[PDB]
Amino acid sequence: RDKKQKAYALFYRPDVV
Amino acid sequence: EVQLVQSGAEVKKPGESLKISCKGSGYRFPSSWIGWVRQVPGKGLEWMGIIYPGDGETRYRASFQGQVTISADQSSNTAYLQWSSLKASDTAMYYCARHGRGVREVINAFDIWGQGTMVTVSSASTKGPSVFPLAPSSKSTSGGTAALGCLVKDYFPEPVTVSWNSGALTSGVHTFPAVLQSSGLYSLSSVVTVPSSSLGTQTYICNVNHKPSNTKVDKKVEPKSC
Amino acid sequence: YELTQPPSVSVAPGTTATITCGGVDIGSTLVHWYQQRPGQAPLLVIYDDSDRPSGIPERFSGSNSGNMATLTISRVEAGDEADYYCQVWHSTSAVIFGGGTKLTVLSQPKAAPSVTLFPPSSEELQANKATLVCLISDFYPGAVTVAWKADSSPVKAGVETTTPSKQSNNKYAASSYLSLTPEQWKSHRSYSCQVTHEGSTVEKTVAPTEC
Repeated sequence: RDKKQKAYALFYRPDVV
Repeated sequence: EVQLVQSGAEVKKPGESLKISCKGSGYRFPSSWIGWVRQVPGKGLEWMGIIYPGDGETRYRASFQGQVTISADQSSNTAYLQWSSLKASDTAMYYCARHGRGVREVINAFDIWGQGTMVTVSSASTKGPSVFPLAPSSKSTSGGTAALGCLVKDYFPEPVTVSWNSGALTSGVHTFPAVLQSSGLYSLSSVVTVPSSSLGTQTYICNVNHKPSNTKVDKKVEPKSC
Repeated sequence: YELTQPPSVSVAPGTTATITCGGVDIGSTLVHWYQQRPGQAPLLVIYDDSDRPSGIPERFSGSNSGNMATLTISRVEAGDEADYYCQVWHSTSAVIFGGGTKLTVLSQPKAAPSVTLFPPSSEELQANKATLVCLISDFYPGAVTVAWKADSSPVKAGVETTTPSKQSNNKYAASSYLSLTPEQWKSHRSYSCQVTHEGSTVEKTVAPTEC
């Protein structure tokens, strides 16, 4: 398991404008 | 240079509305979260909400749902925090901060902070202080040293100046910062530590000046008859 | 969900400062640490547990595990004294900061506070308000916890405590005001100010003496 990505998942957003 | 610039200080009354702004510079504005953090003077940081301007996604702490509104405008690179009906308890500093979008190529934390916007919400009008004598007691004396002072209570706005014996007495004099009571009025105290044996010979007077209200008081502090 | 930090921590120069952040299974998520100086916006000093931003010196480092995260400043310098906050992203809608910790880098020997408690004067009683004034002087580091007691019962309403400020002799001072109604001052038996500093406490009580 990847702790960093598990954490990032809570607030991930794509590169949109 | 990456930077967040917030709007100037705000002095409002209860029931009024407000909208403070944070402008980003030096980076691609839509591709980073901007969060708002509240800090009451002298207290800890409290997180309120966060917004991704790219798609406008907005999250709020459950306490603040319906109390504030967070928004963003990409054409102007600006995030906003707004109150509909301000209340005294909203007095605080407010910071905006950039947070990564959950990718390794960026820092996924509040890596940049604006300088902050101070919001002061009070229905207080100009009022003069009341000066009360904090007299030295028999329990106060320890090792020949006694503490005596003056209480400058219920004044608005700041600042008030305090001296002792028209500026003659400097040693042992300490004037504390003011406290904001629930009434929106300010209160502080000035204290002096003096030889207990001098309570009989030396007379002590505190000179309080509140210029905003044009108030000048001279209060004598003396031992109680007990 | 709360993050538990110690209100204050003091260490000697050139030694290692450690600030601890406690949270339920906090070791499962990432912990960040921010430094804040009086009158200035926070500054990210550590992110993702142990990462340093480019400008931060190598003396700062972080750890996280179980129910405990830690910020460590090796060879601590005077310039490092400031407030420090831990922070995590617990739930989707909840980002949580710790209570904050005041870090002092010892520049003088520790000093316990001296306390003076003033009861209301006849004048203030006459004006239908009353204020108990607790004055705290000559203590280092500059951090104290005030607690007001009504006959051993803790009371928190109508309490206003000052932020510690320094004196001419380079020690700290502070004040705490308990505002009460004359009805309460006469109807109750005694009031007390309890000052906690570096784990020790000094308590002083007053009563409406009939004089």
